[PDB]
Amino acid sequence: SNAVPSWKEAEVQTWLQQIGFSKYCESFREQQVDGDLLLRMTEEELQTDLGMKSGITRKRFFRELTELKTFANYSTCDRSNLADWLGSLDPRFRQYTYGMVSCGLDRSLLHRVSEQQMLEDCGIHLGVHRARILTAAREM
Amino acid sequence: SNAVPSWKEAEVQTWLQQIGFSKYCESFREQQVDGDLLLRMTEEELQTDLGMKSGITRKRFFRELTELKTFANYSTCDRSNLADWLGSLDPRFRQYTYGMVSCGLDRSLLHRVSEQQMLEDCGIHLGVHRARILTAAREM
Amino acid sequence: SNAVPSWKEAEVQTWLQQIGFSKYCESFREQQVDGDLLLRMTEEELQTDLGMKSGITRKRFFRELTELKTFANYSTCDRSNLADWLGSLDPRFRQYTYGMVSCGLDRSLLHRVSEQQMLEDCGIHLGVHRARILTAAREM
Amino acid sequence: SNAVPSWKEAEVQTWLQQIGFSKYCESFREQQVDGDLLLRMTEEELQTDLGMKSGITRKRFFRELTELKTFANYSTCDRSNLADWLGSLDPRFRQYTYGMVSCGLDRSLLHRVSEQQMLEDCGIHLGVHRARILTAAREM
Amino acid sequence: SNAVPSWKEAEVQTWLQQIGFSKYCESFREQQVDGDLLLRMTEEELQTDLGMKSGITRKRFFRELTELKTFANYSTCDRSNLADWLGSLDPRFRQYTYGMVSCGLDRSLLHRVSEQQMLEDCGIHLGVHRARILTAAREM
Amino acid sequence: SNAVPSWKEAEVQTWLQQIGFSKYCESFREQQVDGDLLLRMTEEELQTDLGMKSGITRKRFFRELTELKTFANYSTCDRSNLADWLGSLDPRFRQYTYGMVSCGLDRSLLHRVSEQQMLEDCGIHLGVHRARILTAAREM
Amino acid sequence: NAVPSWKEAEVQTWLQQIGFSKYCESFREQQVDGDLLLRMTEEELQTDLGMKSGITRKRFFRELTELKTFANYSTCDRSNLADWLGSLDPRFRQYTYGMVSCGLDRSLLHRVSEQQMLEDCGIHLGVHRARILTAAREM
Amino acid sequence: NAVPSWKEAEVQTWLQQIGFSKYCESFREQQVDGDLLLRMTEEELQTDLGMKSGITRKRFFRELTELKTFANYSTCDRSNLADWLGSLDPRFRQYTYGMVSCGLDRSLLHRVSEQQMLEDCGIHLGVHRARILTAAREM
Repeated sequence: SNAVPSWKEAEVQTWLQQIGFSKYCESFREQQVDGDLLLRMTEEELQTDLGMKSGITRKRFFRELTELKTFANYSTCDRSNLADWLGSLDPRFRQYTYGMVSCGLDRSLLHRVSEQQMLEDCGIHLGVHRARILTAAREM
Repeated sequence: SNAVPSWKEAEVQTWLQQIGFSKYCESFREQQVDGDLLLRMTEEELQTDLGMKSGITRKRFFRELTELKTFANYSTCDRSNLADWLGSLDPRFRQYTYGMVSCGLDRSLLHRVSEQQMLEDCGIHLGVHRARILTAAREM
Repeated sequence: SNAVPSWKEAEVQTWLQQIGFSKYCESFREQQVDGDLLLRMTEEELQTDLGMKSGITRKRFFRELTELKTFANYSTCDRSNLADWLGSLDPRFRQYTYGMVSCGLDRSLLHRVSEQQMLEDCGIHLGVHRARILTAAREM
Repeated sequence: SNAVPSWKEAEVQTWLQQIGFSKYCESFREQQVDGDLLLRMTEEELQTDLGMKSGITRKRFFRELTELKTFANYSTCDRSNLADWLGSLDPRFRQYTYGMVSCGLDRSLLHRVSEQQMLEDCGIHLGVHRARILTAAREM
Repeated sequence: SNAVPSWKEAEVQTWLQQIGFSKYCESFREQQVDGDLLLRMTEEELQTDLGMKSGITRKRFFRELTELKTFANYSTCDRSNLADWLGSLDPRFRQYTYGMVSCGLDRSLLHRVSEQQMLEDCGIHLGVHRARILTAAREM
Repeated sequence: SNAVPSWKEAEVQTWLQQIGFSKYCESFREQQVDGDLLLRMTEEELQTDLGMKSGITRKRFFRELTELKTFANYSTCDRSNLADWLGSLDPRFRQYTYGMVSCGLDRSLLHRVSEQQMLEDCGIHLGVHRARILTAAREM
Repeated sequence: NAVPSWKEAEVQTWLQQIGFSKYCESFREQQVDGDLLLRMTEEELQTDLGMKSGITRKRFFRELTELKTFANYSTCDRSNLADWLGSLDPRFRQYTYGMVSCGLDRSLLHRVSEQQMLEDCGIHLGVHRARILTAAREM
Repeated sequence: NAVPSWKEAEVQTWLQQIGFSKYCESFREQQVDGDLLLRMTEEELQTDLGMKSGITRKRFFRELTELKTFANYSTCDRSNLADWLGSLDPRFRQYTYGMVSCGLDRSLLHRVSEQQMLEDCGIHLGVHRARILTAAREM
């Protein structure tokens, strides 16, 4: 299955095993992590609520989570095809699709987005990424 | 029933079971949570006063609470139909109805509201949402 | 009786019973809470000095206290009838009467009050409320 | 006797009995509180040094102390009759007499006093009160 | 004796007895407090090094120390008769003589002294006092 | 093999032995450190997650890691040959290749990079280095 | 009298001459000589030398300030910075070693900022910094 | 004499010649060589080498400043930055390794800011930063 936003708990459990994170399978089930929560996973939630203590292990997790976000199918929630707009700018920018869609952004609104909003609301932590997406949104 | 602002404890208890939160039923009853308190629920009250320690569980709770706020009937307290003004801007903006109505806002007053008031007093935490409501309130 | 500013401990004890807060009768008795102290009640005093640990219980209390402050008779201390001026502007504003009257405000002085003074001295915590009262004070 | 500035420890003990604060008599005795210290009392001293833990009890104490300060005899230390100048402006302003006389203010010097000085040096905590005293002092 | 700057431990021990502070005699003796240290006594030194925990007791101490500083003989260290310059402005300003003389000030230098220097270096904590001394220094 | 970006855990373990850090082999294996994590290693990760407590030992580690980063094989991930651009500017600058490539920079994008981005996102901690790279990017 | 040239023995003798024999061995185990004595900080007294009492520390700096004021700095003050400070005010001579230690001289005085005098030279009294600044600029 | 090229043996010998034999085993267990010795910070001495006393650390940096001042930097300073700093003021030669480590030379000095000398080169004295900056601009 590829529609990560529509994933239930079972689909997340399978993904943890294919990425070598069987250690955290039961934790993700007692917390009832589904696709929506997995795509919005934060550094604090991994450490405190899921028991992922090592910062290096967390960095491995976000490495795999970024890979999943990059090749996910967002058609069921991305009406303006925001994913392929980010992808046409740079392939690694497709990971930010669900973050921008969760706070109600689309192609029509990109020119009104500020860099702080991309940080606080969309979860775009890399400044170089914010700078290129911000600039590309202005030249439309 | 659908008029959440008018909900008594029984309606909150039924709603908690329909969303799979029976585990927290007695906590919501000992605290005597009704519709007004449920609509004004903060993250600290869930953690401290209702025993919902997991931040992931809280995010699931606010996921269900945001959907309830979005499709609730506010006729008994929103006389200026502020809900449909928010809804016509974006369906997900309807959740902020009770927050704005609780601090005495209506359509007549929207153009005089600042973003700090929307953050501190109305509870609109997403910056993109505050910016969009501000712009629409000014075009009148 | 209804003149809360003139209430002694007996009237406060009766009011707690009528709002279902008999559980906190004994606490309000050892602290000797009368009408003046009840009208100037703060959240910190409820938590620390009266033993109201739950923030949800405190929010219910201020819900009832706001109802009492809104429909109280302030004739014994409000010489300029500031209560009905606030009330005619918005029903929710009549609760702030005792706070403004305690620091010596009246209709004659309202136009000289700043928004910070309303927060620090009168206890108007909602920014939208301060903004509306300030504007109305200037239109006279 | 009413000349609080000239009070020794005996007169303070009598006053504590007249306001129902016999519980704190011995604390005021070992700390050797006289009239000068009573008129300059701060909340931190009540809490830490006199053992008055309850914030509600402290608010009751300052209620009695403010009435004592308002109707006190300042003949022995108020050389410019600053008390009757404050009182003629507003009866509630007479409480600030000793705080202003202790740092050497008089009628001659009032126009040179800033609002920051009234807070830090004179102990006028209410902002609305500081603003009214400033305005009246400059219009002389 | 009145020339406090020349006091050794014996004169300080006697002064503590005449003001009713015999309880702290031993502390002042083991710490070897003489006249110079007594005139430069700070609140931190009383609390930490001399065991004066009560803030009310410290306020009583500085009440007596201010009385001693006011009527002291500064002939042995005040070449410009700075004491009588302060005294002619206001009698209680004479207490600040040793503080200003210790940092090398005199009448010749008064006109370039700033309000921060009077606070940090001379120990004039009352703002109203600093404002009048500043004004007098510029009118020379 | 010199292509550190493609290194697996086995290649990292071999490198630790060649630099005399066999003591930390087990830590690097339980944390599953590969080439990508090794090139992005931070001082906080060494101390907290890998047990390298001594700051002097950590400084020795970064000495060896900087040597590895300087002469590494970037053919598998450096599409614009950014390493040889940095190297032609100064040999010590080649260490920053993976940091810039990890956030997707290339020769085409260098002129749009700010000094804050080189610090927060690329990991160029030396200010003199950031200043020289920024200047060279502008002269193109 | 050449405090900058003092070895540990001279510091031990001076501690006895000012009534601080109680702290003699502490200054000995820490190997305090003239250079360290002239650069003594309050944190070093409390933590490393065991002088817990802040009042005792104030007595120490009272005696140390007298020593700094009348010391002979000829062996390290080539521009006679001590007598420049002294002509401005006798008590300003104590700051000589602090200013000489960070490489200052008369040639450099007009280029010194007040923050440099606070952080680097150790002139903590603001009134003193203001007076030295004014005199350094009028040259 | 070439401190940048010193291995652990030379550091152990230097500690003995300065009377710091007490800390020989610490410098050996931490494997301190010439490069680490020249980049020694106060935090590393206190936490990692066990030098608890702040006075002992000040004595150490006193000797380390002597070593840094008279070291031979030919093996890493091709622009002879050491003798440029030294000719400006003898105490400035210690900053050679700190500046050479971040790739600076005479050609680059005029582009260095005062903040860079603090954060990157380790020139903690403000008066020193001000003097080097001014001299670097007159070239």
